[PDB]
Amino acid sequence: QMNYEEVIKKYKGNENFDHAAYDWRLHSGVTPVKDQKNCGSCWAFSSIGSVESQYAIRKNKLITLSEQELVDCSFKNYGCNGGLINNAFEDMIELGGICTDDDYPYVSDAPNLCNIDRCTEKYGIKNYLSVPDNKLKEALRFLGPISISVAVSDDFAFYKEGIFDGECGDQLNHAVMLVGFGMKEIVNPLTKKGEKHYYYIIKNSWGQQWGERGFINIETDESGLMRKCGLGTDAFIPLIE
Amino acid sequence: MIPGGLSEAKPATPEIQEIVDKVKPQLEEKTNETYGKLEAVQYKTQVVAGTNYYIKVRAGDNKYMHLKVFKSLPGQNEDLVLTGYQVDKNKDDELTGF
Ligand code: NA
Ligand code: NA
Ligand code: NA
Ligand code: NA
Ligand code: NA
Ligand code: NA
Ligand code: NA
Repeated sequence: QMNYEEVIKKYKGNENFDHAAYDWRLHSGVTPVKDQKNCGSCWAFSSIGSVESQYAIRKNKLITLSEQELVDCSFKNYGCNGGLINNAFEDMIELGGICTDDDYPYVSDAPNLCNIDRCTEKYGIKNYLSVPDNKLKEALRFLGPISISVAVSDDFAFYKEGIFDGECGDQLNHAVMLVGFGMKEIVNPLTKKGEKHYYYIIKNSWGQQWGERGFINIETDESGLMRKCGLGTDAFIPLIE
Repeated sequence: MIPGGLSEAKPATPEIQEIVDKVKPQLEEKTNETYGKLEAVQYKTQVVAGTNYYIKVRAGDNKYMHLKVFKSLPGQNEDLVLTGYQVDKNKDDELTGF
């Protein structure tokens, strides 16, 4: 219901951008990774993760919200077997809020209920936003991380340390959060040139200790549209302000 | 086109992809019968925090069914169990979901 058209006036419209490197994991914003096991709730995970980040940057509150709350109280979304990231923020804007990960649990592939009276804490948003297919780095910093998607495959899931210069999935079927960007200094095996291997630090809603704690970084560029595995596409960010 | 969820009707696999017939030791819990290596027909897939397959089977009176046989991550390596069974189905009842 609100967009980028008048949101960069309050952060960086009249300013400059380090087109290289900014991990929001390292600047008091990124919250502990949470797992979803065998019940598709990636969308709901990224929703609460992004709201966690917003609170964590402003008043610096390491509060964590729940993901089964938006698996049972998903009105215009589907549920624990699929769902969209943007129409969860709107259900959250009308209902009133999500209950903390203690005040309301996640049980993965298991039937569960919804009560919006298992909490007394007022945790909600006022507007959400969409970021274009290119400003994933430009709007990652002054606005905050972006609930994005990635093409999931066995290649994407090879969870070692490195820049992901590999293949991807055949459909945009997994929601994640873009949590930063960076650069690396490697050399060519012929002329030992410092190949500038920039990347996107991308989180996984799987919450596993997947590679870099649950953050596989993928090969991207100084600008941000070469993004492989559809790194972006359906990119959404909430705003408590 | 939606994040980590309902896929589309997938036809079938090549000669190898034998998640179809791992039913023999895993129906033993509650769907145990002489129903061994149940006859699967059409397939589908899903993603959560790992691989989540789907198989439409036949069982009993040639009565069809659906199977939430879900795979996962390689802590050890390969693992899959029917995280839900439902044997009141037909070929038309395919692999709706949930
Ligand atoms: Na809009
Ligand atoms: Na190379
Ligand atoms: Na391009
Ligand atoms: Na698009
Ligand atoms: Na396989
Ligand atoms: Na008969
Ligand atoms: Na059919």
